[PDB]
Amino acid sequence: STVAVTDATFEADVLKSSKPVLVDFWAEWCGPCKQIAPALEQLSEELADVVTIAKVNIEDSPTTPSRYGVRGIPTMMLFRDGQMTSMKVGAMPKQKILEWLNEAGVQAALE
Repeated sequence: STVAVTDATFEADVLKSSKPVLVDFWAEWCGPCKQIAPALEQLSEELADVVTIAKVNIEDSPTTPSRYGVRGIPTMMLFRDGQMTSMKVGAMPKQKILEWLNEAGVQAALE
């Protein structure tokens, strides 16, 4: 299952994580956000012990999206050792997100 992260818990759940985190920015009023919501509960379990998948609600926790320049939702951002390394805007098939995390993982290993 996915980790629900707030402004108060973001630095402990995400920036101090010992693993890549996929942070998903959403709002209860966005439709695409509800379209990809099942896909990320599947990736949460498929990628357990490899990638944490976090959900941040931009209406309850405004500071974290402000700090990273979110302009639309869904916005998915990958974090690695406290730093934001990549992002994807808009709804996206489950397999495109895997391809993106595979290439994020390859690129991080070669730097």
